[PDB]
Amino acid sequence: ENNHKSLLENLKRRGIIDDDDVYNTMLQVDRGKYIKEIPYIDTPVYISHGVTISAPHMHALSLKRLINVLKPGSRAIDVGSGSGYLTVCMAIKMNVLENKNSYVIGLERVKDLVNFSLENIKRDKPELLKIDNFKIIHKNIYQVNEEEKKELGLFDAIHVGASASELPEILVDLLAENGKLIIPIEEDYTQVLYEITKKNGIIKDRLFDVCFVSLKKN
Ligand SMILES: Nc1ncnc2c1ncn2[C@@H]1O[C@H](CSCC[C@H](N)C(=O)O)[C@@H](O)[C@H]1O
Repeated sequence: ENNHKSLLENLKRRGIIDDDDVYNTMLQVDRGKYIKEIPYIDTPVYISHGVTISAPHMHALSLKRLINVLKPGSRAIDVGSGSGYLTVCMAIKMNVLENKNSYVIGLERVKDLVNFSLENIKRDKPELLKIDNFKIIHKNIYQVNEEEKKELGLFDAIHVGASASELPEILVDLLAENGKLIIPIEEDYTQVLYEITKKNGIIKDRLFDVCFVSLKKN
């Protein structure tokens, strides 16, 4: 009897979702269109290539932290887009379909996962792969040179869905004034979810311990 909406209601009861905009966004994006196996259980679910689609509570929590910077008219990047679940959540919240100034990009290092996410989006919201301001790119974030770096511009919201040995400086440079970056960083014996903000040129905010797949440098 498991369904997407009842999943979201379970997260609310558990206080994982405490925001109407987090709820309404996720409600618009059915998890079962993004993973086939046990799509509504609150746990990560294996895809391929050593990677999982994150637990719904991890999507919910990250989306919560970014909720106010995911604004129509703004620019967001999902680093490690994976299943594309969270990337579509960003497209929805920012209304890339109606708002031409909204921009959402997913970067994914693994090509099979690029193709996996693009297939998910075709079946869910095929309108997203007809537009100029939504894309899923096959790319490692650590292989972004000066040229593409300049070309990407600045982002009001940066989500990184994989844990980094340390805070990659590119992500700091990709960040717009007042933008938020959500990222797990290995800090001694844990992965620590950080919220990083820019208020002239960075305030680091240690959130709590998390478990993410690794942000691979090659
Ligand atoms: N250096 C890197 N650059 C871009 N993507 C990376 C990366 N290192 C790991 N990844 C990707 O990061 C993803 C993290 S797991 C997937 C998380 C995703 N938001 C989801 O819920 O589906 C994996 O798909 C992995 O392939």
